[PDB]
Amino acid sequence: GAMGSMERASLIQKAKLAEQAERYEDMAAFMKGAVEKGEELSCEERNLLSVAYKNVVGGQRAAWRVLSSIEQKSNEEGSEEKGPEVREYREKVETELQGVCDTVLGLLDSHLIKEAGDAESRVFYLKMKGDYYRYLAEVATGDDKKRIIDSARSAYQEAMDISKKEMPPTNPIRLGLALNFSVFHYEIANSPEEAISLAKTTFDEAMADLHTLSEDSYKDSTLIMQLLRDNLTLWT
Amino acid sequence: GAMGSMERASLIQKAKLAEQAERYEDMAAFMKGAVEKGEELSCEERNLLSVAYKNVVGGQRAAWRVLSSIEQKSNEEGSEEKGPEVREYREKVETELQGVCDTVLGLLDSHLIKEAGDAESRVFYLKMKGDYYRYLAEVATGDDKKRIIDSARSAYQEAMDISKKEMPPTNPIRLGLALNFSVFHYEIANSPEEAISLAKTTFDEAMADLHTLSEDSYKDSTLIMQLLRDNLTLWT
Amino acid sequence: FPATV
Amino acid sequence: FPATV
Ligand SMILES: *CC(=O)N1CCC2(CC1)CC(CNC(=O)C1(Nc3ccc(Cl)cc3)CCOCC1)C2
Ligand SMILES: *CC(=O)N1CCC2(CC1)CC(CNC(=O)C1(Nc3ccc(Cl)cc3)CCOCC1)C2
Ligand SMILES: [Mg+2]
Ligand SMILES: [Mg+2]
Ligand SMILES: [Mg+2]
Ligand SMILES: [Mg+2]
Ligand SMILES: [Mg+2]
Ligand SMILES: [Mg+2]
Repeated sequence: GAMGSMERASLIQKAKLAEQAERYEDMAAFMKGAVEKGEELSCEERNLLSVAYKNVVGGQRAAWRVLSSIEQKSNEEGSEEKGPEVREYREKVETELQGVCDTVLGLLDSHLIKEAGDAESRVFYLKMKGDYYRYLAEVATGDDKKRIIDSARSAYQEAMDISKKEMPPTNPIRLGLALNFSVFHYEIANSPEEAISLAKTTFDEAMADLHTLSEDSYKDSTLIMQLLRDNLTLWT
Repeated sequence: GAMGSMERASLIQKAKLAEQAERYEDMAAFMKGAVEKGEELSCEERNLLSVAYKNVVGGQRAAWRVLSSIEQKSNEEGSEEKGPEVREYREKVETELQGVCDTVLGLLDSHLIKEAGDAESRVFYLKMKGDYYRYLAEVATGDDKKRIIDSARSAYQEAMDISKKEMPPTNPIRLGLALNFSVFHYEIANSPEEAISLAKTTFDEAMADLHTLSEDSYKDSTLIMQLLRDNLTLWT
Repeated sequence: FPATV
Repeated sequence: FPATV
């Protein structure tokens, strides 16, 4: 890889600079290079990796949704035939999105997950695996769609099982995982009741554990709890 | 070029889709491909070209400013030595920015300007030439800095001369050219009085010609007049 | 669209 | 920074 010649520490330094400059593609390339050094990532480093790729794929997803909407309107009754261009460009953006997802999943599989022994690292990586299979699922229309959905479900489920055993109900990683798995249920698995149940139970169990926290931990946990409440409000 | 196999009309169609999806890099690549077909551009096509590259380089400039600021702070008294990384990454972004500028200038020189015979097309392209030399000037520190600044000035000046002879004082292209040349004077040429004089004279001459316009033309012209006033307010 | 982190 | 178009 093109980052092979750069020091791990320099790659991390530059990822931070890229974040400040809102250069998320660069940020992702630097973090990829860092991961490929083969050493485990710290908490802060894991965050840099996730931030970088979340922003890159987030932009791709937004673009894909715009194009998909235009494409769907083109195939409505009375719509004038404008040729293959809308499909082609949606496919281009889709292929790019899929490439990014495959890249992240690749890093997780080679070899971040297998070396992650602590609850916080293993849950975070499995959450990421769930997320990037969920993004693949959003654009999937073929033979492997069900298997993609199951790959997301399986990753989220393992993360859930570990998080329930090893982390307090207010742990931001546990909360973020639950938030996202709940969205998976609602948007991907056609299981809105599972989504609502998970969001509510997660919220209520966290509420009950807030008394144990410092002011700073309270702020962290309640921020994500509000997102759970936001989704519940949207869905009920 | 990679767009060599795609129809001119399809490239234009996709540039419009890219704009809707806020995919300005794609938009620029499509418009580059369109230009390289060798046919003159229409008014709408010229706008698509300018929008695409303005957004791409605009993002680069914002990033470069963030990095340059961090770099300047690193070289202040008492600042801890963090190594070559800040300079390296600023240089990376700079080199990319310069590449985009060279690409646009290349298109203008081969062969958009030489075939632009109408006032509106020739002024618009020369304005662009001024702009992309101005962006080069923003990052220039070497032997050729003065020549870069002069290349910008020369392009803006020719555009000014044509616009004064061939276009009404309210013409949005004439107004936009004047706006930008005024900023060139203030930010690049160390000539704030020239900048203020140009902004004021342009504003006042446009005001006097507003009576000749339709409602829609009035809206177009006054929008850019407000930008002139905004700059004057900033500078006085 | 719903919130995710 | 000043306005340009
Ligand atoms: C120890 C470890 O692995 N960590 C990585 C994950 C954390 C804790 C440390 C850093 C991240 C901070 N982010 C947020 O608080 C927040 N986004 C996320 C993102 C992902 C997860 Cl799993 C939780 C929270 C910032 C944006 O608002 C929501 C919270 C947690
Ligand atoms: C005929 C021709 O060559 N045209 C190209 C330039 C125009 C007119 C047609 C299209 C563009 C529309 N843009 C704006 O009105 C505005 N930005 C610009 C950009 C560049 C110039 Cl030279 C003028 C105005 C949109 C954003 O707000 C400012 C006006 C003019
Ligand atoms: Mg080393
Ligand atoms: Mg496809
Ligand atoms: Mg349950
Ligand atoms: Mg053809
Ligand atoms: Mg340089
Ligand atoms: Mg004068």
